[PDB]
Amino acid sequence: GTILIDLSPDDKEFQSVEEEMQSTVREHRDGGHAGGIFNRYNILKIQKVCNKKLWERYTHRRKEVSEENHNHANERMLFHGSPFVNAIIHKGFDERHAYIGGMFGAGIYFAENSSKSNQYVYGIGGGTGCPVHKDRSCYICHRQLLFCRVTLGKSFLQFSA
Amino acid sequence: MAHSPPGHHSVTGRPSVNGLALAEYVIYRGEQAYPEYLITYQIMRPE
Ligand SMILES: O=c1cc(-c2ccccc2)oc2ccc(F)cc12
Ligand SMILES: [Zn+2]
Repeated sequence: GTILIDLSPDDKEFQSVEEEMQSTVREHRDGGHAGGIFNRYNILKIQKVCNKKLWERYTHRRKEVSEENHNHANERMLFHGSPFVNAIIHKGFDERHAYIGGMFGAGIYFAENSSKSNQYVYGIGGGTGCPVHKDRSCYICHRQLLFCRVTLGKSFLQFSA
Repeated sequence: MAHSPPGHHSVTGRPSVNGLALAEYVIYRGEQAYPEYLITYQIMRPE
């Protein structure tokens, strides 16, 4: 049921999404090991992901959270990078997209820094890098990230290194 | 998949050493996120 609509680079919506992507790049403590060495991206395409069923599934849960948190969904737009991005956009997020070994337990992880999510596009720690060149810092191969609507509700605050 | 701490719907990881890091977040229910945009890109080699 999923259809992808291409946004024109002239569209304000392409432009605000690109700006979020570009402006939240940072340097990482691994000196680029997992995700490569870069300060910015070449954005090739931005598509709107449209699926009625997955959307209604999202807004149904959003209303439940909202109603348990004084009518505040605490909704954010956050990045997610994953080898499973094609399954995600067609079938939705589920437990197969979870990071079992993550710092805050077995759940689905999102980042405000696009460059943090970029570290997971080819797997945990960048895996073995791009399929074609086995290069975690490949400048040739096309990568994909998701920019996601995420309901946080009441969030447990973990101070952490 | 684990559970949110009791009385919570998510976890926020606040950065406490790397002063430039932004926050990271975890949800424990797939229905709490919608993949709104698919962004295709290349990282760029710095000059
Ligand atoms: O975007 C992320 C994807 C993933 C991810 C982890 C395991 C499997 C698939 C994706 O981990 C992250 C961890 C912290 C973070 F801030 C963001 C991510
Ligand atoms: Zn490559």
